[PDB]
Amino acid sequence: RKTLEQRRGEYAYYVIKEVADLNDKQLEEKYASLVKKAPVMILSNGLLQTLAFLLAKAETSPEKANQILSRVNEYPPRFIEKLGNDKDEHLLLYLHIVYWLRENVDRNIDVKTLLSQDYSKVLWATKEAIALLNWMRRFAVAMLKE
Repeated sequence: RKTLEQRRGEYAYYVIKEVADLNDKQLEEKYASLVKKAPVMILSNGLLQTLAFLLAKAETSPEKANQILSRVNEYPPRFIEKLGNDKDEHLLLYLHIVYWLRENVDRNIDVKTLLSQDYSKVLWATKEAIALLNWMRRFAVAMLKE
């Protein structure tokens, strides 16, 4: 696990395992369904709109999301425990995607920065997101249910 691909797989494995380990059937079914659509959502609508949509659906701001991410300091990263009693599957996915992008593409990436960044950085961030979500989708089919 040293190449980008291997690290994408390992990370996808752990975030999906966390959902499985929560033992919350509702959060698991909704999340599994959403992550399976994510890659197609980005391909057809783009990254910015998909991430904006996740925050909109979660009634959350990129500021609040970054505050949560700032607390994710260990590996494997623990996201679910960072949320409140209400585990929003849209915010969760948002966190999964942005954390990975900030870690492997640009630490400043988020819905608002993506409005100004050059075309090459957006393309890059978009291709990474797709590669990430493909793995996450594969693992959800392998580990989650609906």
